[PDB]
Amino acid sequence: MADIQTERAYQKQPTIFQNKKRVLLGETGKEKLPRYYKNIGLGFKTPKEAIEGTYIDKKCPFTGNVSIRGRILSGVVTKMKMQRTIVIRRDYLHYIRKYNRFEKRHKNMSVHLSPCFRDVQIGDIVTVGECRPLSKTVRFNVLKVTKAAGTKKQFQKF
Amino acid sequence: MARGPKKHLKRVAAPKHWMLDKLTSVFAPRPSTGPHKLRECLPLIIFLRNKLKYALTGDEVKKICMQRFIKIDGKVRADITYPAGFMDVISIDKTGENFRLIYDTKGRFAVHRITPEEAKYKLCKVRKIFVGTKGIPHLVTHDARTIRYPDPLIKMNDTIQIDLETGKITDFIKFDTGNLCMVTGGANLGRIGVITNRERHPGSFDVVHVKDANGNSFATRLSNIFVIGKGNKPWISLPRGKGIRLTIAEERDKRLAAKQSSG
Amino acid sequence: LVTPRVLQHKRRRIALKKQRTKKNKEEAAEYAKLLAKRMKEAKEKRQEQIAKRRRLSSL
Amino acid sequence: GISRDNWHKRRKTGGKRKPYHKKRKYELGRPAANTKIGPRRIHTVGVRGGNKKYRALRLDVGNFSWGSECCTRKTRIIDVVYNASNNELVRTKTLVKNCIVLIDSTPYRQWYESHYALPLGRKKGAKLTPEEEEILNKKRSKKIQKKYDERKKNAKISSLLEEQFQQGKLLACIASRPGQCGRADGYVLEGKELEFYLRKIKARKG
RNA sequence: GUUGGAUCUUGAGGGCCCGCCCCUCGGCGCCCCCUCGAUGUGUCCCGCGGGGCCCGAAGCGUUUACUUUGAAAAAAUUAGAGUGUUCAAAGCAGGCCCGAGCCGCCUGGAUACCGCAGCUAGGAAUAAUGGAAUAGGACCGCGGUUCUAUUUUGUUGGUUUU
RNA sequence: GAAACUGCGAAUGGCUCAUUAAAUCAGUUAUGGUUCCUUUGGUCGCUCGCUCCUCUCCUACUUGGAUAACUGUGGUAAUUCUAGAGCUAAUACAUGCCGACGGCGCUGACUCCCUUUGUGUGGGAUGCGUGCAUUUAUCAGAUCAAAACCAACCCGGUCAGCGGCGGCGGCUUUGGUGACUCUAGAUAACCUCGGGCCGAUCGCAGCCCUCCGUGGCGGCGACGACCCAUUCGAACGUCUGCCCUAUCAACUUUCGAUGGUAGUCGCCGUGCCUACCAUGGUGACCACGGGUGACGGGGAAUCAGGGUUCGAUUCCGGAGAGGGAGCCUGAGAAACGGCUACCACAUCCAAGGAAGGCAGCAGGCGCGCAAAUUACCCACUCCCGACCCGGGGAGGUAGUGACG
Repeated sequence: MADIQTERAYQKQPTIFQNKKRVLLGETGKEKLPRYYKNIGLGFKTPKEAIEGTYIDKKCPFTGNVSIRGRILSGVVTKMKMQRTIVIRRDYLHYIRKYNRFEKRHKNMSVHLSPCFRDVQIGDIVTVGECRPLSKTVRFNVLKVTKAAGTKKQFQKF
Repeated sequence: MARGPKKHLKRVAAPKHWMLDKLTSVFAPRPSTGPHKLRECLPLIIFLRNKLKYALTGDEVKKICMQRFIKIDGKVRADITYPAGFMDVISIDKTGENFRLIYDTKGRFAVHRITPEEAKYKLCKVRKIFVGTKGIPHLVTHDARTIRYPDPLIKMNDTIQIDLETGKITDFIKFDTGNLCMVTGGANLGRIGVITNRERHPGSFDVVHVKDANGNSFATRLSNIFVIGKGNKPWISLPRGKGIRLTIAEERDKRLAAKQSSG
Repeated sequence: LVTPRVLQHKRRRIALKKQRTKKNKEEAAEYAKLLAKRMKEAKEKRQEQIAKRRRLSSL
Repeated sequence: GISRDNWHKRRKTGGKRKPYHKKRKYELGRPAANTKIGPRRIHTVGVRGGNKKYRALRLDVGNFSWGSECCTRKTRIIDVVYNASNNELVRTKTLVKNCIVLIDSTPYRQWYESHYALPLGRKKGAKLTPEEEEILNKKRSKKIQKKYDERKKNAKISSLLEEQFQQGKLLACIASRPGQCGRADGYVLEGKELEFYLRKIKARKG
């Protein structure tokens, strides 16, 4: 995917490095050195995008060094604006016993969106998982972007 | 503030199952640092002078300890508030009496005399089994005893006869279905029973469905299950109050029937 | 000052060290026997498993 | 004193947090090492929770590894040619992690020629004249044949490496914090990465 | 913001109660291995113990809230059990047998409660929720074309398949 | 055995609720993001011999030299003030040793045999690397189903090789977690210098000498040191919950507001801080702003039920010790019965200076409608220490006490 020569510093993945041996020239990779991928478990599989990647993101749990442990939550994408982050609105029920009905409440949470998820848009249902604080607001990372009925474009003829 | 850890613990804030009084004393004994966590411990003092009643002052308790007539786990202690725990054996060398601590299903620490044959060893469940530094393996028991070069087929939740004469592994018992367990802590405190099924859930917290001897079925977390040997093969006897589970009505019938019928 | 107590203490220090070295050797050697004997019964299972995989593949 | 907390600054909402307690010893957040190039001094520092952390003040040697031959040699680091964290760091000659430094060519080349018993090519006229020739001749009388069978496709090494030898210095990247570790250790630049850094060095200048 | 129409299938036993209808397990079976009876690296009763595949069963089909069972769930308090503080506020005690060598016997300090949310699990009514329209989902239904990963022809390399 | 040095406590205890409005805090979760004295359990000879300086590096029957207490002379209006001289200890301080006689790889003077050599089997003195930790780099961390041939070459049945190999087959070798480039292994080094480590310590007693004082060794326990686990914790992270206000409707970054990337820094995550680069983040589901005798919980009072009201106050968590700011010691403190500065307060003064913090226990003043002994004791209950032994306004005990 996206090059790591776009910035001003070249990167590598841990224990993936050039041996160029006796033979002349490279590496000088043809994919910028072997792309290492690994699973994260809990009913998720690494997608094509991780393997295809070479990106400078490392907050991805399929190519990074981040570990996903804790609660797994779901939310709907309320905003996509700038790169590598999205805002999800997480609906929950707050229980009131005192009145004999109870009220919906919500919170918006900024959450990192890896470049291991592309062809994504607003309105998408997304499954996020807990992680160590990546940045000041962002505690979480998108593990899977689901598509899912109730959303349609599923009645087709192409 | 709070500039460091407390070195005191007040009474009426100590764990219930130690069987201390309410407000008639303003300070509880408090366990020392040791191999077990302070919630589940039983300070030596409470056993020595509140259950076996060999002292009526604290001055005496210190003087008792300095005699060094008390070994705990075959080794010679002199600590006034020793942090004994589950299946820790106390050895009085002046009288030849060995007592072990195991829960009643009432939830009170039992005074449970055992023979010196059964006080040779105790069964300790592995907490971690560790590939240590320079590729030497070790097992680590719940009571924080690290034994090097352990048997090379063991796996997690096995029990291990630790010997207290000589240390080290003195065989082992393999973890399998239907093994005897005592379920410790929670609402299932001091109940004994088999297994039946251990349900596995990926990610944190795995529950183990237990069936007790009576035939009451319940689940608890794996953490709350302690393996105490091989199925239908005890290595220490049942304590007082059944040690299985008894109803409040049955318990009342026992309490009134035995009282004013002894002596 | 070196005196007979000091000499005795020096001999205790080396003695304990000597004892500890020989202890490690014995445990390691005994462990090796246990590990090696186990092989014959345990690890020979592997031949059976490799062989049966070919029987299964046939049909 | 110098500070490091999450209970200050602005909220997501645009609000402002109001303090939780008064500054404490744990929050300490000591000023920078500011280690540069010059004669080696390192100091042991007492830090929180016990333990010892090295504070380097001036470094000039590192242990730089040739990652395609799996050998590391201790060499001089004479200057910072490029740093991608800030351009000023290069100009001030402050050593930080990921500084692109210049190390001697000669020990790595000397190791390879001796070890494989055949020279890569000719680095320089001066280099050739007293030895390089010696190595080529061999001290094997006897076991000449053994070297020839053993070493196939040598009398050479990779193009990028050979080019750097000609320069008389090799580009290398600092892979450790020079101020916390007290080590300015790193790996020699090679293949794609070297090409990219040369492009950056050329781009920035002029 | 709140609220919202109608509409989808589950006969025996005993005098209701039970399972059903318009593959990680268990196992009807099929094929494999130590084989279990025809047999003693091994079958044709079978997957029974470990397997694979795959039915009554079951993730089944698309989600839940709800409700239901568990755990996790401070002690004191509090409700409240046991207990004869002379009653009682309270306390967690106590009661016996022996002359005082009985070198003594023995009962206790129950149980209940957890804003929420989360965890586990049974139900599928209720309220939402699910899809195939200029076609799509199921069953190795099959072909021509191309790719890549590793088993294997002892080992390792090349070519060609599967 | 006064003292003094050494080590440890002094961060705990006790007190009060001013401060703070998702902050504190509660419950539920996390550390795979990290630190942890001590206790408890393992870890205690070695440089694996610099191819033994460590047989010469030969101080091992043990190295070096200085302070207290002490002795003497003293200074200061005043200080828990302190100078100088004469000594002089170590489990204080800085060093360094006895030791593998059987460590370990390729380079390699080379040397032996069979196809001359070429090509192949072998084994090698001369060097340098052979404890762990630290820091760097690479490899490793095997892991799934069958065939026909050809090129290299292991064996077995033959021989179109002639088991030197061409024609048929054949055995086919790694620790965990749901999940880490995890654990562990291999290679090549690096250094920490006064500035990683591997005992120059002591108290009790029991031994034996091809033989007489030496050198070797067995038990009990003391203390220190290294590494890992443990225990008491700590600092941050998840989720869900708090009062009133719109005569508070838009808010957040020019002194970062949110995010990407890279680094500095920190016990460690992180705009923590900074470069560069993006233009975000949040609100009618009440944000933002303002108010608050606003500490939080467990809990308390009254209510048929529903509810309403209370919570500084015997227990748990957090917070502060006149206000601010900074720091030292130590595993842990931004500490008032530690320190340093300033500010507000107060004190001594000989006028040069010097010492201080009752929201500790009593007590006093002030305040008010409102609240007690300037008492006695460590015996209980526990805490601390080198320890049964000592010290404790922790805490107990009485006195005051028509809250009730």
